[PDB]
Amino acid sequence: DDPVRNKILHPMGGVAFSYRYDIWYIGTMDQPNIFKCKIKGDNEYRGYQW
Amino acid sequence: DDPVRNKILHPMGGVAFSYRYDIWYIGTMDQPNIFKCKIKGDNEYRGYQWGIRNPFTGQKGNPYMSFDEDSAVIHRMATLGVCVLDPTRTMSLIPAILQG
Amino acid sequence: YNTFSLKLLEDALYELSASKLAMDDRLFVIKTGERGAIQFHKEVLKTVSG
Amino acid sequence: LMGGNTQGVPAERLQQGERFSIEFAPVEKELSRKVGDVRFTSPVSMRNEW
Amino acid sequence: AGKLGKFQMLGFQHWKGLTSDNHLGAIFQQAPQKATNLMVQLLAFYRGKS
Amino acid sequence: MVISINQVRQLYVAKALKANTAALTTAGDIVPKADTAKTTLYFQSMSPAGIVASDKINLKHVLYAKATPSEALAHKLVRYSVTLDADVSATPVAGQNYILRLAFRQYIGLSEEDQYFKYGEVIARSGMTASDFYKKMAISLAKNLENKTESTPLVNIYLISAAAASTDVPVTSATKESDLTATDYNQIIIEETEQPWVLGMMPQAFIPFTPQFLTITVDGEDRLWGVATVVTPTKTVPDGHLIADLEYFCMGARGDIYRGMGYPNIIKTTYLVDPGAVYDVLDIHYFYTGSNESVQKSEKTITLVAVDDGSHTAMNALIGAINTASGLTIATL
Amino acid sequence: TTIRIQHKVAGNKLNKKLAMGIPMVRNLESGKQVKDTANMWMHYVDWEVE
Amino acid sequence: LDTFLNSFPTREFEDDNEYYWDVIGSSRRNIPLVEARDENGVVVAANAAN
Ligand SMILES: [Mg+2]
Repeated sequence: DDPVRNKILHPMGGVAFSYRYDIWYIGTMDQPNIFKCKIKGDNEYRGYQW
Repeated sequence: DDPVRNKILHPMGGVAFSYRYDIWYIGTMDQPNIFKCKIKGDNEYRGYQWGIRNPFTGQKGNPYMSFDEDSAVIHRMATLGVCVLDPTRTMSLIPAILQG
Repeated sequence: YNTFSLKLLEDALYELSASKLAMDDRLFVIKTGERGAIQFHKEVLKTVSG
Repeated sequence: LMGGNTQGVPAERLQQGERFSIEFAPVEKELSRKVGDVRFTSPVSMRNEW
Repeated sequence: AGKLGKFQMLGFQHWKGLTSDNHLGAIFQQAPQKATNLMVQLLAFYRGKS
Repeated sequence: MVISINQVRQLYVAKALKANTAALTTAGDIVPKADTAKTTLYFQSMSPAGIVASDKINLKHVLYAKATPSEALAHKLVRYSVTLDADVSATPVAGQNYILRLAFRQYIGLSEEDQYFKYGEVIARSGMTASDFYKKMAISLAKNLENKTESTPLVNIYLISAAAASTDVPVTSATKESDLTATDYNQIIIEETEQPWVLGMMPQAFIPFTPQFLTITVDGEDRLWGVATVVTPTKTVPDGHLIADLEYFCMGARGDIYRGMGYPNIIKTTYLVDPGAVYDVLDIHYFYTGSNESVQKSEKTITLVAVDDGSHTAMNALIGAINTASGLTIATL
Repeated sequence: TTIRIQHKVAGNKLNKKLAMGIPMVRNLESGKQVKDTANMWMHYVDWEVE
Repeated sequence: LDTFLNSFPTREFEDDNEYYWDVIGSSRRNIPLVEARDENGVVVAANAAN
């Protein structure tokens, strides 16, 4: 329902993204069908150029 | 529905102030949104502008006579305040007869 | 309002509750007069009649 | 145009009434230079009498 | 009677008789107070952190 | 309005164009100056207090220089045109109430999340011609919008008759059907209004809205009755209230930045922008780079504002001067 | 995928203090503004970066 | 009426001086568009190609 990111508005009120019907995890997979990928040690690099 | 102050009448029965809907708290604000304001140490004052007799206090002789006439007066004053932080947390739909 | 309608009311209260209130926070208590309670009854009746 | 688009963008979607938002700054893994920045706001006040 | 500084805005003011709040406000002795407990967070259902 | 600075901006008002540094008499008077070598450019401005001169522009470190006609700076006011859906019913059906919802997205705050809803409704009747419907609905919309219980002017209501088709008939909370006598109304127009502006405290901002409709049962099904068609705007807010605040800001780069935080102990700053006047804008970007190891650039902006008659006369002469004086080629707008 | 951010600041902002003529406010992930007691400008840029 | 009012709380002040409270609002924004130009600075009308 976020109105900031969703800009198109429906004739019937609200954002057109609220009228979106999504079925996540159809059936049952032994492992996750969707996951977030990270890397082992640290891929976060900070530096100052002053 | 007090018929004393509310003097305008609705044709479909009664006082047009009863046909009035008010949501005074749209949510919980965690802080009072409507409160009666008062001042500290400077509230109601009272005094008497009298001559020789004071029925109020019951005094018979006056050393400091305000005036000669045999009369007593009593004066009072008060300071008031009332705050509504955000009227956006208040919904009210009113009959038009009560408008202008 | 000249003619009180519950249609307009439910629209306004919902739209408001959507943008400002959680589903667990959309209870609205109305303070009114006995004649307004009757106007309310009349309209809720005209409503379910539909 | 990112995202692999090849046909372009219709003229509509590029008109007076159109609203945008910030997603991210994607960069190379080879010889990456700088991108991005941050943003701020400020509040207001209200008054009453006696 | 005159200006000493280069950016001096105030001059010496003087009055004789019955003193009013207007007097004290015109010589910068009246100020609205700040109610610090009092505060207003604009009510909205924030579809962020979602 | 606080804005983005690449690293700095500066604003000088071109209230009058003078050929010499000697003809600078009145404030606003400005002259562009550059050597015959066309190696450095600067503007001498007649300040109210005295006479100042802009930073010096190396004509080989200029990045972009462009004018603006003040028409790209007038925020256009988007106006909808509400009508009865001829596919549902070209005329009002008697026993149905036609409610209209006006959704406002930035009401008091800055976000789209801060939204606000006014309404307008009419219960139709038998033999209610469409013109009568637009009438009664216009009054209902205006009365609930322009009442004495609104902290801001949200919307403006207009009507249009088939005869004129271009003249917009005003409808406020002070209008009655006794005044709306025509019988050929075709639509309800709904604009957005310009909010209150204070020089450096409340910036130019608007409340954008969308007319949303509610359903009516025509035969046996719920159906929307209206068509919120967007048409070409015809009313704009000029540049005045926008340039003045830009000027108010860009005069802290070379002046007092407090601007009031000690009220009687303030340095009063005089401004040369008249809100209500329309200003074209010339904007030059450029940088300064060191000698041997200080090759890091220092990009700099210099803004110029000249009032705009219909003909862009003040800024077309100013440009002609700068072009002949610096060899640049800035496009006469 | 790779992501980068940058932000420039002037040295004068070091140990800099703010004259709280209006409350200094942070922007939260939700989207709500929150009043802050801090007077350092670095406090706020640090927040907006992350 | 006494009951109506006595349903509300009351807060003390120190004087009859105008008071003011702060009003913090929302942060998340969304920028509109003015126009769009092709690679040659010509503006794209709605009856135009990609
Ligand atoms: Mg209210």
